[PDB]
Amino acid sequence: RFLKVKNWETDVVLTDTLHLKSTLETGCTEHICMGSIMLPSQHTRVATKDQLFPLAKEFLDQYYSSIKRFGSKAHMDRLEEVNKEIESTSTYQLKDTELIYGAKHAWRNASRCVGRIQWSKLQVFDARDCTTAHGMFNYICNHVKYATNKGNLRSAITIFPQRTDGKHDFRVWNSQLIRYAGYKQPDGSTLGDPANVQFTEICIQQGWKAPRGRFDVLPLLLQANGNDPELFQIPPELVLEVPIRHPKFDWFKDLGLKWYGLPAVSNMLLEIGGLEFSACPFSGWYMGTEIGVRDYCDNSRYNILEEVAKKMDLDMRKTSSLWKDQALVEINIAVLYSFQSDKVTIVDHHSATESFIKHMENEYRCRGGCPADWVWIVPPMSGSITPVFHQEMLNYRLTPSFEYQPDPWNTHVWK
Ligand code: HEM
Ligand SMILES: Cc1cc(N)nc(-c2cc(CN3CC(F)(F)C3)cc(F)c2F)c1
Ligand SMILES: C[C@H](O)[C@H](O)[C@H]1CNc2nc(N)[nH]c(=O)c2N1
Ligand SMILES: [Zn+2]
Repeated sequence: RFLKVKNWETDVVLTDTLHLKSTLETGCTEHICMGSIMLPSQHTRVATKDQLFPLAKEFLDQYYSSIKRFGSKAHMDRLEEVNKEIESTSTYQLKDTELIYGAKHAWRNASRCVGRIQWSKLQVFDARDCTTAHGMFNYICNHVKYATNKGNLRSAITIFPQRTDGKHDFRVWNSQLIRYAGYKQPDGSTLGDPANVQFTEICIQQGWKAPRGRFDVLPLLLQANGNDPELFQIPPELVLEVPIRHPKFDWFKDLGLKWYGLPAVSNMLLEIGGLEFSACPFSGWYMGTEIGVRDYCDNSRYNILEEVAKKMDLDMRKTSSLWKDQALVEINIAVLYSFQSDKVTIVDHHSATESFIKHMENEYRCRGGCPADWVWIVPPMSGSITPVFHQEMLNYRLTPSFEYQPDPWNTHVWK
């Protein structure tokens, strides 16, 4: 009940006691491990007034513990204040300070995130006064421009009004603020990003005018207060894109690949002291492999191993020539080199995983643990030559937290 994790590259052991403060469930049992189930039944998000105060008290207790005024008079009055408000309105409203804390610690607790070394450097944009889809558009544009910061990217989150009844939900329908369109072709194949083929069509059904190419930045589909969502084009001067060149292969430019600088998840739900924030887009900067391995090389994504290997003139007949592997290294050297040559913030999978081991050390020292999801923390290439491969990690669910949630078009009582 005071568990040990080992590193088998360094023989370093750390003792995890933080997992005792865990509340939520993982999906595993004593007899079955679900650690490679992608969206486990637990990781996805109406809630009543009785359940709300334990969640508020728990959250408030750790917040005041963090400002080193645990259980003071200022704490007990805020406990009374929120109890009374959950009497009156059967819900409550976070202080600005409580919101910034909750948000930072949702990131801090995000066990699948390898970049958490940065968890306290988070800009929080309180959008809880927003009322309209145009309001959201404005807030999201300010977010993009701030977080991008001319390529010196900055981490940020924008928190739209919390869920109330459940039928008046603020939702960004985009999975990520900036994504390329997916167009299936009349001959069955797919242009652009096959991940977004459904979403790309949803936008056209609401009226989008597609410039049917590859890297067409999708418009925003913003749903305010449960109302049918509305289309908005992010000013192109706000969407920073990196053309991908290699530092050796000049035919690499003719591949005509590019990516956006800003990774900005918009479809998750932020949970703070039992309050549910259905629209909470958050952004950092990219680890190279996200674009160069997954985005470019997943069979279900751009799938460029085929044509990259061609132009390298590779032994493509035999599986064991490792032509896929060789082509995949070049692709991620190019992604990295291109972002850096433009002063656009990006991190290589070696630097990021080393920082995470450093982050784990700090969490196990000044916090007693660090929830970590090995399946997700290990990079999708060169796994064992990064230090996280050899690092035992205890996964467990802490709160505040980012949670998955259904795609809004499966759940939105429409009109
Ligand atoms: C600062 C630079 C950051 C880097 C380099 C980074 C890195 C990553 C990577 C590589 C992933 C895996 C993504 C995937 O495989 O799809 C991830 C996931 C995630 N990131 Fe971070 N991240 C950063 C900032 C942030 C911020 C600012 C937040 C929120 C405030 C955040 C929250 C999350 C969450 C919740 C996930 C997991 C999503 C899921 O469970 O599917 N990250 N991050
Ligand atoms: C803040 C941040 C930094 C960074 N480097 N990456 C991401 C990032 C996260 C995800 C997770 N998504 C939720 C899902 F499970 F649906 C897949 C998907 C992406 F495409 C990303 F770019 C986010
Ligand atoms: C089956 C498995 O759970 C699924 O492919 C996961 C594996 N690990 C991952 N790790 C990260 N970082 N991102 C992912 O999308 C996935 N996908
Ligand atoms: Zn397990």
